[PDB]
Amino acid sequence: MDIVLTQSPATLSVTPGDSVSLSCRASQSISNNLHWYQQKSHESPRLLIKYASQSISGIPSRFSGSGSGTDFTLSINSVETEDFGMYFCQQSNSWPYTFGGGTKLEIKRADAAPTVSIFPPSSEQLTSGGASVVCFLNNFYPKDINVKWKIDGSERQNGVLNSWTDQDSKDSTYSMSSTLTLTKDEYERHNSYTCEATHKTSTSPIVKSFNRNEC
Amino acid sequence: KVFGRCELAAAMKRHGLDNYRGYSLGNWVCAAKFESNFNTQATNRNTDGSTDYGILQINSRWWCNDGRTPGSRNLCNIPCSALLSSDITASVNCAKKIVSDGNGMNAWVAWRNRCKGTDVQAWIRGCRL
Amino acid sequence: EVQLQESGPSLVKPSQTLSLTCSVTGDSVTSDAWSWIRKFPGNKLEYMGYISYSGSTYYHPSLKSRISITRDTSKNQYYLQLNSVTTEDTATYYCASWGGDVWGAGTTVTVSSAKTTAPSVYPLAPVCGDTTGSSVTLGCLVKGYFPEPVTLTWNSGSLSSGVHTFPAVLQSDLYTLSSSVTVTSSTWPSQSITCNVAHPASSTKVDKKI
Repeated sequence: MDIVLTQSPATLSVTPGDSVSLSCRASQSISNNLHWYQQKSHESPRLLIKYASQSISGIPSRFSGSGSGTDFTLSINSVETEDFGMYFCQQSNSWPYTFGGGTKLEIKRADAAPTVSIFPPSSEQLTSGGASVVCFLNNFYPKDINVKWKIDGSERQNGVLNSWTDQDSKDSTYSMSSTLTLTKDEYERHNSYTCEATHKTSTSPIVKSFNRNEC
Repeated sequence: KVFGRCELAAAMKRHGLDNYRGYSLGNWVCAAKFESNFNTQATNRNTDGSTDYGILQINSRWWCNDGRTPGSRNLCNIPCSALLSSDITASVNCAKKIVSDGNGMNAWVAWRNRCKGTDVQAWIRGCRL
Repeated sequence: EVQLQESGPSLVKPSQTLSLTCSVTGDSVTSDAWSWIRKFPGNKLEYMGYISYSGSTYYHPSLKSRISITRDTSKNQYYLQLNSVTTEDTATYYCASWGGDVWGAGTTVTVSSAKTTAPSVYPLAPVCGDTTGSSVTLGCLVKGYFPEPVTLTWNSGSLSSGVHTFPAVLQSDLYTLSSSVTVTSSTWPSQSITCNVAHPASSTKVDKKI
């Protein structure tokens, strides 16, 4: 079939100054026809290494590649502050050209517990017949976090939409907002609404909740 | 430099030409042989002001720039001199770009005439690569 | 010196045709082979196909049927045509040289049958205006607008610290975005805090005091 490129790890968190090695494996041998691209947020992809290990005039020397056949590696000798973002490999050995799923280079920093806030539906939205319950989980680290909604003690999954910010440029933390949307009728049929956050900064989840019966 | 047949095939393999876009290694060994006898410094002028350079006799009117060829397109974005190196890196890269066109290796007339449709695997047959 | 730039309808309806243009400047379009590459929502890249320096073409098999790539030697531009689109063709499209040494800034093409729709702006405030810690966070939910984008500010810009405005998500064919702002408890409700939302496509701007 088409050649599949598998990149690992999915994400990598390092401190500027450290060195890293990114992996890309092809489902079939492609000799040296593997290329490495970098793509920073809000920017188009940039070619860093061509044909597995050839350097591109104009690309910083800290970037180098190795391997052949089905195993390739992109190395960054002392990652620099401007090196964070996505890294993709791509093969040109057989048509169609295909890309790996990419590896994300993120900045390492001290763990931080999220600041959780929950909000009930506004009076205006309820008047229009809708009911969104919003929960903000701000400035946490690392990025992995689980958010579970519960209505009257029952986990709720339908109606939930989440949005995640990119690693914060100000302090390298992450933030996300989880919104549970119901109709006004559904909302008024229940009492306790809970936003529960499970993060590495604590064994016990952070719980933010409110009841309709009061307030 | 003048490559040995097997020496060149090993190099061409290292440079990823074997099975590149459906062309076994033999095809490239055979083409080099008939185009330049494995000579990286080979050149040949043509009626127009163009010249064929390197182990694969790549034309200077469409593929490389020698700063003195009328109607140069420099499709390979490379100085023709890079195609005369003992290091075949550049000649291979450009060959890959040429063969990536619709008509593939049919770009090398010498390939069609003496390699196309033959048991090209014979050219790497015997090599310990 | 060679530079690329994509342009074309940012909005295509299901079953219709997606058309994009790539203008080549600094050099001739006949001076290289060129490609179209698209990026789907989860960092999924797809090499759609390329057109050679000769005009011949190579199309990704998954698309071979809906795709067409052409060039115009007089205007030094090449094009992408993609028929019978569906919501799945929503992505950021980029044009690049075959060599991958030059790339356009890329342009987003969204496939949807939604009609322009002003958003509903909802205030996010704690249950029964209950302030707790030393600080308090308020919010603004911008719901059901189309197409993107909207511009959100707090107190007409005078409140810029402690703000988190999240990427919009598609909800029932329309977009929904939220924004949080955190201030000291001595700040709110003592001082008024207002959410300002502008949606150019619908000629709308609304202020919502929290």
